Amino acid sequence: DLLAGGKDDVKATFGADSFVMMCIIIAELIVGVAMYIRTKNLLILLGLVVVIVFTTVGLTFIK
Amino acid sequence: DLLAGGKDDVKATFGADSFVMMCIIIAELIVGVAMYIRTKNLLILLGLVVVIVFTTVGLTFIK
Amino acid sequence: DLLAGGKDDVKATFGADSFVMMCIIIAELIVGVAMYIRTKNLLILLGLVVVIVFTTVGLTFIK
Amino acid sequence: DLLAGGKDDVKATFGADSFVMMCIIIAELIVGVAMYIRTKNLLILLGLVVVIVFTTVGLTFIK
Amino acid sequence: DLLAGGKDDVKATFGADSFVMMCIIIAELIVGVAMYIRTKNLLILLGLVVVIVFTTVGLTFIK
Amino acid sequence: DLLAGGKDDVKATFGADSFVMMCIIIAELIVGVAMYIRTKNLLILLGLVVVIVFTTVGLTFIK
Amino acid sequence: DLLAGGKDDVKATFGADSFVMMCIIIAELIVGVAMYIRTKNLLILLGLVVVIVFTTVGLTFIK
Amino acid sequence: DLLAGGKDDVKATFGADSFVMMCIIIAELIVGVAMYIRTKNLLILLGLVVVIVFTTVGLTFIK
Amino acid sequence: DLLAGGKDDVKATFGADSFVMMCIIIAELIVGVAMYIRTKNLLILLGLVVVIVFTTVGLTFIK
Amino acid sequence: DLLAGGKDDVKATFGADSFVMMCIIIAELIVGVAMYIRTKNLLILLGLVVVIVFTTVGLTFIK
Amino acid sequence: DLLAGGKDDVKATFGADSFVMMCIIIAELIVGVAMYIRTKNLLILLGLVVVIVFTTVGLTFIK
Amino acid sequence: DLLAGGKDDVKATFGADSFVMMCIIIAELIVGVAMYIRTKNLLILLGLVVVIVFTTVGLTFIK
Amino acid sequence: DLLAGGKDDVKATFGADSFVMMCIIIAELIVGVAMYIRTKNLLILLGLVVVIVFTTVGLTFIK
Amino acid sequence: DLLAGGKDDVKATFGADSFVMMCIIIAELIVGVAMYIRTKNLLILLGLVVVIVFTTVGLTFIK
Amino acid sequence: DLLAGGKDDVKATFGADSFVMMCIIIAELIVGVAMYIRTKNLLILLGLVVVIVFTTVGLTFIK
Amino acid sequence: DLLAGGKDDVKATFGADSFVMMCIIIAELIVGVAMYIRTKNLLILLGLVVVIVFTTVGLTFIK
Amino acid sequence: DLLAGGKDDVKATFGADSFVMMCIIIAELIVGVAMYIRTKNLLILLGLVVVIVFTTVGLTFIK
Amino acid sequence: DLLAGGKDDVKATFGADSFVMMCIIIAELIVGVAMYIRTKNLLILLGLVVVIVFTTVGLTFIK
Amino acid sequence: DLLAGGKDDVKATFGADSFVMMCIIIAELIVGVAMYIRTKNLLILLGLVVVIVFTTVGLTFIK
Ligand SMILES: CCCCCCCCCCCCCCCC(=O)OC[C@H](COP(=O)(O)OC[C@@H](O)CO)OC(=O)CCCCCCCCCCCCCCC
Ligand SMILES: CCCCCCCCCCCCCCCC(=O)OC[C@H](COP(=O)(O)OC[C@@H](O)CO)OC(=O)CCCCCCCCCCCCCCC
Ligand SMILES: CCCCCCCCCCCCCCCC(=O)OC[C@H](COP(=O)(O)OC[C@@H](O)CO)OC(=O)CCCCCCCCCCCCCCC
Ligand SMILES: CCCCCCCCCCCCCCCC(=O)OC[C@H](COP(=O)(O)OC[C@@H](O)CO)OC(=O)CCCCCCCCCCCCCCC
Ligand SMILES: CCCCCCCCCCCCCCCC(=O)OC[C@H](COP(=O)(O)OC[C@@H](O)CO)OC(=O)CCCCCCCCCCCCCCC
Ligand SMILES: CCCCCCCCCCCCCCCC(=O)OC[C@H](COP(=O)(O)OC[C@@H](O)CO)OC(=O)CCCCCCCCCCCCCCC
Ligand SMILES: CCCCCCCCCCCCCCCC(=O)OC[C@H](COP(=O)(O)OC[C@@H](O)CO)OC(=O)CCCCCCCCCCCCCCC
Ligand SMILES: CCCCCCCCCCCCCCCC(=O)OC[C@H](COP(=O)(O)OC[C@@H](O)CO)OC(=O)CCCCCCCCCCCCCCC
Ligand SMILES: CCCCCCCCCCCCCCCC(=O)OC[C@H](COP(=O)(O)OC[C@@H](O)CO)OC(=O)CCCCCCCCCCCCCCC
Ligand SMILES: CCCCCCCCCCCCCCCC(=O)OC[C@H](COP(=O)(O)OC[C@@H](O)CO)OC(=O)CCCCCCCCCCCCCCC
Ligand SMILES: CCCCCCCCCCCCCCCC(=O)OC[C@H](COP(=O)(O)OC[C@@H](O)CO)OC(=O)CCCCCCCCCCCCCCC
Ligand SMILES: CCCCCCCCCCCCCCCC(=O)OC[C@H](COP(=O)(O)OC[C@@H](O)CO)OC(=O)CCCCCCCCCCCCCCC
Ligand SMILES: CCCCCCCCCCCCCCCC(=O)OC[C@H](COP(=O)(O)OC[C@@H](O)CO)OC(=O)CCCCCCCCCCCCCCC
Repeated sequence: DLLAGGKDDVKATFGADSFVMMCIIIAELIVGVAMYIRTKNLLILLGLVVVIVFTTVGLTFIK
Repeated sequence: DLLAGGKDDVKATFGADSFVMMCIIIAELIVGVAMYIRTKNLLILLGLVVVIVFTTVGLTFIK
Repeated sequence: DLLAGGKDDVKATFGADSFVMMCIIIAELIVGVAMYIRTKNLLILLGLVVVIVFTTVGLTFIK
Repeated sequence: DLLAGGKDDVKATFGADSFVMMCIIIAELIVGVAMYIRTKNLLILLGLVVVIVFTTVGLTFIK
Repeated sequence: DLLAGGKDDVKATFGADSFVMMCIIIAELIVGVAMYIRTKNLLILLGLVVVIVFTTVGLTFIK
Repeated sequence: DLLAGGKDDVKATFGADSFVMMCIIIAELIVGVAMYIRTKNLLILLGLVVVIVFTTVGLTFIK
Repeated sequence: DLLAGGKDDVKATFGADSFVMMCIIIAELIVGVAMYIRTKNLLILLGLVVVIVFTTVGLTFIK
Repeated sequence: DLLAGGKDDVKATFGADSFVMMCIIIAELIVGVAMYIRTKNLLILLGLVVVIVFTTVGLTFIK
Repeated sequence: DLLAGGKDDVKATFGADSFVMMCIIIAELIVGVAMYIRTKNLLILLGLVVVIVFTTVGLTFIK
Repeated sequence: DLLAGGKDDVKATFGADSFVMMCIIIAELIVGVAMYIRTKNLLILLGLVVVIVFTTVGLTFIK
Repeated sequence: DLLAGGKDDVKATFGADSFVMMCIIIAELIVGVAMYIRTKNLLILLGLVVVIVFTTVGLTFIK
Repeated sequence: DLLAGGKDDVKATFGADSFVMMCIIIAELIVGVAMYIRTKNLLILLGLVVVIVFTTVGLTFIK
Repeated sequence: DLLAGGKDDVKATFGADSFVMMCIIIAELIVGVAMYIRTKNLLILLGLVVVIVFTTVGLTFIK
Repeated sequence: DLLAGGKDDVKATFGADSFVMMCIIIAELIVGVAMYIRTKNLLILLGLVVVIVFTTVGLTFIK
Repeated sequence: DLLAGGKDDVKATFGADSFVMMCIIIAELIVGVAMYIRTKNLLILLGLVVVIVFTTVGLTFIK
Repeated sequence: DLLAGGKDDVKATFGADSFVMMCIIIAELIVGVAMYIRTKNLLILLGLVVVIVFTTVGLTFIK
Repeated sequence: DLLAGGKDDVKATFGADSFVMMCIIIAELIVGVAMYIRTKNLLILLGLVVVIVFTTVGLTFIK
Repeated sequence: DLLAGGKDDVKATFGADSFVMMCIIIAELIVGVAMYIRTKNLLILLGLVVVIVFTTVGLTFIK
Repeated sequence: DLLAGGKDDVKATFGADSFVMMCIIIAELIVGVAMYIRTKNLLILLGLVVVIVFTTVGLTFIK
């Protein structure tokens, strides 16, 4: 059988609605605008979108 | 014959559905996004994929 | 003649299908991914392959 | 003349095919992989080769 | 039967609400900010989170 | 029951209004401006903000 | 209660009218003109303004 | 004579049709397209060709 | 006269057609392609050639 | 006069054509290529040359 | 007068052309190359020179 | 009651105006300039300030 | 009272007109020009000025 | 009084007419022309002038 | 007095008629024509003149 | 007199017609063409000429 | 008077025409060309000149 | 009065013109050039000058 | 009263002008230069100064 195996709730800690998933997404926003202002090209504002989908489709592979 | 040879269930502890295999994959996600935001190039988001397959095809060599 | 010479089954303990050969290979996997995530270069995932062959071709020299 | 001089079979005990020569070579393998995993440089896997030849060409000097 | 087996209250000493669990968590905070200021990268502020969960899910394995 | 468990006032020593919390925040200011002047990019002045919130929301997890 | 808690006058040492706040502002001026002369663009002369306000509104968060 | 000399099948492990020769060629493809898209010049798509021939004419020097 | 002087066959172990000379050349190939893909400049593929000649003209100095 | 003075043949043991002079030169070759592959700069392949001359002109000072 | 005073030939035993002066110089050579190969910096090959002169100018102080 | 308790004048020996407090502050100056010249960054000249205040506010906790 | 307290003349040794204060200032000059020539930017020639004032206003805090 | 205080002639060693002041000025000339030829802009030939005055007005602060 | 002060002949080595002053002037000629041919504007041929006078009037400041 | 002084033939090893002088010149050729092709400017093909003369006029200073 | 004072001929060993002064100058040549080829800038070929004069004017200070 | 007080000639042994003062200065030269060649920056050749003056002005403090 | 109390002249033996105070200061010089040459940083040459003052101000506390 499995040991240490536990709980999982660790998943709920890092999961969909979380504190860490909430700060990791807000940093993408705030330094996304930063690296935009210093440059002014737009692929970087789109760089926020790839974090939205990545975390979303990423978290479903945890199970 | 073999000694110490045991159980194996140690395999079930580190195996496919596990606690340690669940945290080792979630760290790839969370520091994958990190090293992405500080840079914004995409091979690193793909760095999560190589952990998916590596652990998958790796665990089958244990036997 | 030989003394102490025994059994060998000690070979079966450390041999091909074993408990110690099973844990020594699983550590290569789990710290292989570790040193990968902290860096993200791939020669290290290949570092698992050299343990596969080394133990394999190594054990045949015991005899 | 010689005294205590004996048998030799002591040579057969520590000689080519032996129990002690079998364990002294298997330790080189198992701690060779160890010090490899903790580091990942390859001269150490080659450290097994120098034990192969050393014991081989060493035992022939006993006579 | 068991000897020395006691009390446990030792568990209550090192357990959830404790003095030692209170200082071991506050050191993570104060040297977390330290190693942040000297560097200014953020995975380290997240290093406090992994101590929160580790002690939490760790203490439940004592029993 | 608990032992060593004490006082807490240790919390009041490292808590919200404190001497150590007062110096750890003032160092962020003074080396924040330093690493700004030597570079002149602004995410670093914002590096003071993340220490404000981190200590604030951090101290509430002590209990 | 609080320990070590002291004096504060440490605040008066690093505070509004101070020696260190006087040198940290004068360095912004002298290397501000430097990086201006070697380049001749003006956002950098404005880089002195952001140090004026930052220290000003920063020091009020110490309390 | 030769010692340790073995098998070779190690050659078959890293040889023409292999697992490692299969992944080392597929990485050239996937990061070849990457460094192409970020730039859009074509010598890099040709960079896949030089890996085809190099491994091919390289493996024949092993013997 | 000479002592310990032996055999040589140690030379045949590390000599022209060998196991160790076979692996030391195959590593040049596999990490040669690696450091090529991560960069894509060609002097490194030529780095395999200098190992071919070096071992070749090197082994003849052993005698 | 001299005592213990002997033979010399010890010189023939460590001298020009020897077993130890044969292994000490072959290690320079095999770890020379090693530290080359991990780096790929060439002063190290030249590091074999300085062992050739050093042992050569060194042994003549023994007398 | 002097007693025990002897012979000297002890000087001839440890003197210029000797057995012990011959082995003490040959060890400098063989472990000089050793500590060179493991490192590859050259002050150590020069470490043989300082033994040449030291023994030479040292032995003349015996009288 | 207290024993050994003494005098204090030991405090006057290590106190505000002292010989040891005079040398411990002058070393900060002289190796402060040293580590500055070898580098030329200025947080280190400020390293003298933190010794001024530390000893000052430190000595008042002795009582 | 104070012990060990002495003389001070140690102050006169490291003080304003001294031998050590004379060499510590002359090194700033000679390696100031060095790091200038290898680069040719001028903030470094100004690096001599900050040593002039630092030692000057530093020595007055000794008392 | 002062100790170690000496001579000064150290000043005459590094002073106006000296050997080190003669080589430190001649290097400015020879690498001044170098960095000129590789570029061909003239502020760098003027870089020799700032070494003339700097050493001149610098040496007078030694006293 | 002065130490290390020597000879000067170092001046004669880098002086008016020298080997290094002869090569530093000939490089100005040969890369002067180069950067001319690739462009064909004439201020660059005049760039040789400024090296003639600079070294000439430069060398007289050595004394 | 001189010690260790030897032979010279070390000079003949690194001298005019040599193995090392033959490889050090051939590397200039092969990486000279390399850095030419990746760029296509010609001062670099001339970079081979400066190695011809440098080794030539350099070797004559050995004596 | 002086003791140990000897001979000097140690000076003749390391002096003007010597074996060690002959190898220390030839290394400057061979790694001078090396660091030139890998870069192709010329101040480094001039790096041989500063070893010529340094040893020359250095050896005269031994007396 | 004084005992053991002797001679001094020990001073003449380690003094100005000596054997040990002659070797301690020649090592500065030979490893000065070494650490120069491996790097090629010049403050290190100047490192010989600071040994000249240090021993000179140092020996005068012995009395 | 006092016994054993003597002479003092023991003070004159270890005092200001002495044999032991003369050798203890000369060792600081000779191993000061040693640890300098092996490193080449200058706080260590200053390590001689702290022995000058320490013995000086130390000896006055004997009385
Ligand atoms: C788990 C699945 C992982 C799959 C990840 C796929 C990555 C493959 C890389 C493709 C080529 C790399 C292009 C380099 C990047 C490149 O050349 O552009 C560079 C661009 C940012 O520009 P830079 O500031 O780096 O400056 C470079 C510019 O000069 C070039 O325009 O990258 C971005 O961050 C913009 C993103 C927009 C592009 C959106 C693409 C769609 C992405 C979707 C994948 C979502 C992941 C979900 C997974 C959970
Ligand atoms: C057990 C089997 C082990 C086989 C492992 C194969 C490794 C061979 C190495 C090939 C060349 C190395 C390239 C260096 C890496 C390199 O140059 O890219 C660098 C890139 C990350 O970029 P960095 O942040 O390091 O910055 C470098 C950039 O400037 C270059 O674009 O590496 C990644 O992590 C991205 C991965 C995408 C590439 C996917 C390749 C497909 C992999 C599949 C293997 C799965 C393993 C399964 C095993 C269980
Ligand atoms: C019993 C037989 C023993 C033979 C062992 C052969 C070892 C000879 C060493 C060759 C050169 C050393 C290279 C240094 C290593 C080096 O430079 O790369 C370094 C690399 C890991 O990279 P690091 O994290 O150390 O960082 C260094 C990087 O910056 C360099 O890319 O080493 C690995 O672990 C990757 C392995 C892939 C390479 C595969 C080679 C094929 C191996 C096959 C041998 C199997 C053994 C079977 C025996 C049972
Ligand atoms: C009891 C269960 C134990 C399971 C523990 C799982 C550990 C497996 C290791 C995975 C890969 C290692 C990554 C190296 C670390 C690495 O590469 O990053 C390095 C990073 C800190 O950065 P450094 O200052 O070390 O500098 C390195 C940087 O340059 C790299 O960005 O590590 C941290 O402390 C940040 C943590 C954020 C990452 C969060 C991951 C989620 C963790 C959850 C596990 C909670 C434990 C609960 C147990 C009670
Ligand atoms: C405590 C509160 C902290 C809040 C800090 C806010 C920072 C958020 C960053 C915004 C975008 C980053 C822009 C990058 C910077 C950027 O792209 O410009 C770059 C510019 C200097 O130019 P560089 O020499 O770096 O060269 C880049 C140029 O090519 C671009 O023009 O930055 C400056 O130092 C000029 C400052 C003028 C801009 C004034 C903005 C107003 C600031 C007010 C905040 C005062 C702080 C008070 C706190 C006490
Ligand atoms: C074992 C045999 C080894 C021989 C290897 C030969 C290498 C000699 C180097 C020649 C000059 C170097 C050019 C620098 C490279 C250079 O300047 O181009 C640069 C180019 C990639 O461009 P980058 O992204 O580096 O950007 C630079 C650009 O601005 C220049 O266009 O290199 C490539 O990867 C493209 C390859 C196409 C060129 C194909 C050539 C044919 C190759 C055939 C050899 C096959 C090897 C088989 C061996 C098994
Ligand atoms: C036993 C005999 C030993 C002789 C060895 C000779 C070494 C002398 C060094 C010459 C200058 C050093 C150049 C630095 C290297 C340098 O600057 O290039 C650097 C280059 C690799 O480039 P990296 O990745 O290091 O990046 C640097 C690049 O930006 C420069 O293009 O080195 C290589 O591995 C390519 C090799 C092609 C060059 C082939 C030369 C011919 C070699 C033949 C010798 C065979 C040895 C046989 C002995 C058994
Ligand atoms: C018995 C006589 C002893 C004389 C020995 C002479 C040693 C004097 C040291 C000179 C300067 C030291 C240079 C540091 C070394 C240095 O800076 O290079 C470093 C280089 C290896 O590079 P590393 O891997 O250490 O990395 C450093 C690199 O970044 C620098 O390129 O050293 C080598 O092993 C290459 C050897 C080629 C150089 C050949 C020189 C000719 C030698 C001939 C002497 C033969 C001895 C015969 C005696 C029997
Ligand atoms: C002890 C007193 C110290 C006072 C030092 C004063 C330094 C203050 C810095 C002012 C602005 C910095 C300009 C950056 C430098 C800059 O932007 O120019 C850059 C220029 C060299 O050009 P680069 O090769 O660095 O390339 C940058 C170019 O693209 C810009 O044209 O600097 C020089 O070396 C030329 C010097 C001519 C300028 C002469 C100025 C007068 C100097 C007089 C001071 C004598 C010192 C005597 C003290 C003993
Ligand atoms: C020791 C005394 C040092 C004094 C040095 C004086 C430098 C002051 C700089 C003046 C303005 C800079 C002009 C930038 C340069 C500039 O704008 O022109 C640029 C020009 C070369 O053109 P480029 O290839 O750089 O392309 C830029 C073109 O598009 C502009 O036409 O510079 C040259 O090398 C030509 C020199 C002819 C000009 C001769 C002037 C007379 C010089 C005499 C000084 C002799 C020194 C003797 C000292 C020993
Ligand atoms: C032992 C004697 C040592 C004397 C060495 C003399 C070096 C003095 C440096 C002069 C100015 C430096 C120019 C920087 C170099 C520079 O600006 O050009 C750069 C050029 C190569 O161009 P890069 O690829 O570095 O790119 C820079 C380009 O954009 C500039 O065109 O250098 C070369 O390798 C070409 C060599 C042709 C020039 C030939 C000159 C004649 C040389 C003769 C000396 C022979 C030595 C014999 C000694 C044994
Ligand atoms: C015993 C007397 C000691 C006096 C030594 C004098 C050293 C003073 C340092 C001056 C400024 C330092 C410059 C840094 C060096 C620097 O910035 O250039 C760097 C240059 C080599 O370039 P790197 O490869 O380090 O790369 C840096 C480049 O990007 C800069 O061009 O240094 C050299 O080895 C070239 C030497 C030519 C320069 C010749 C100068 C004349 C020297 C004469 C002294 C002979 C000594 C005889 C004593 C026996
Ligand atoms: C008895 C009197 C003792 C007084 C000693 C004075 C020491 C005070 C230290 C000043 C600042 C330390 C600088 C660190 C050193 C530093 O930052 O430079 C580092 C430099 C060598 O460079 P490294 O190889 O250590 O690499 C570091 C480099 O990256 C920095 O350029 O040190 C040297 O050996 C060069 C010496 C030239 C400088 C000459 C200064 C004048 C000295 C005169 C004193 C003579 C002593 C006579 C006494 C008998």
